[PDB]
Amino acid sequence: ETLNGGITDMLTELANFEKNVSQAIHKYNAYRKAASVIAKYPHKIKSGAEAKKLPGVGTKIAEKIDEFLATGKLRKLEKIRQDDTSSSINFLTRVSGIGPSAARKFVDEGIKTLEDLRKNEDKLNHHQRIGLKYFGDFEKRIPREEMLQMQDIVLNEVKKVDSEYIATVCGSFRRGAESSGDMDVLLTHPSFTSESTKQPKLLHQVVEQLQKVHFITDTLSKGETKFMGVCQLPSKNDEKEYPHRRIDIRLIPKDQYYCGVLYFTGSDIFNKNMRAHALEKGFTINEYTIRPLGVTGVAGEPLPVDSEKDIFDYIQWKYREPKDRSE
DNA sequence: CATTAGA
DNA sequence: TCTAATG
Ligand SMILES: [Ca+2]
Ligand SMILES: [Ca+2]
Repeated sequence: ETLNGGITDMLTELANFEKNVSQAIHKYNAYRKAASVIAKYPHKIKSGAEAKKLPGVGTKIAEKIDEFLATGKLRKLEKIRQDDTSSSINFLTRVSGIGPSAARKFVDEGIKTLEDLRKNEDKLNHHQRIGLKYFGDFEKRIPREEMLQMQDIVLNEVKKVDSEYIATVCGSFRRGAESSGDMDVLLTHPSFTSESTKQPKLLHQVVEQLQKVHFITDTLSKGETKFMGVCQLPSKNDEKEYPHRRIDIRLIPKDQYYCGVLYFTGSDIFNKNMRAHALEKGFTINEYTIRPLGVTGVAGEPLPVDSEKDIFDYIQWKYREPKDRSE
């Protein structure tokens, strides 16, 4: 967590670059298991050779470790950090819809800047074009103060359309977090669960409402269960407009909520941790269900859920108010 | 790890 | 179809 710090962070830098600027999936996979093993070690690494004892650690990375260790740096690490093209990719990627594939592709083409991107909006796709529009706005944080304004409205139409809908703005926000990056709306209906062969319109209906009132402004992607978009808070009695925000809304089988909900509500840890317990508690939790183990090795049989409660009751824990689901 | 666009 | 990108 700290005594191993420099090694890791270097290693990740190491990894991330391989997958990113190069195509090095493996070196990249190589680096990560290392900064993985190397992270777990309980003592200080005083030498490569020492590290090298590790699993996944080799001549390759040990050599790296000594140098890192000997002098406060690493050249390979230094040259990339300097590397124009490489920087370029790490940069372009920041764009909503740009990825390592596109990244590099763009780059070989001559497009290295935010401005480059503009002169050739043609070369970009709807996702990316949008992404281009709201680069600034997408990188911003989202004050909870707004989370609530956003939350409100949405819960607002959700209701108008159909009183029988259920939404839950999950994520960090949910968890009381001062600021969030994207609003995360989960959504279900009685009329849609397990077998009931959809009703895509279930999803569609809302999206329409939302735009209809001006909450929705663009569509990154729209599927019959997963809408992916851009929203905005009605820029008040002037002098103050609201930055465009990323939003996602998703359809779900009422028979699946609570877990679903539980899950996306995190924290990443809280989950893993509760989940670990469900194992002892003779269970299994996953993004959609809760099944009870069979000593045989594994088992099935989805236990029925009406709330975050059942899931608690099942594994015999203390219901954790989302506030404190941090770990 | 599943969903969407796209080409 | 496969492949890239978000989450
Ligand atoms: Ca080894
Ligand atoms: Ca990106």
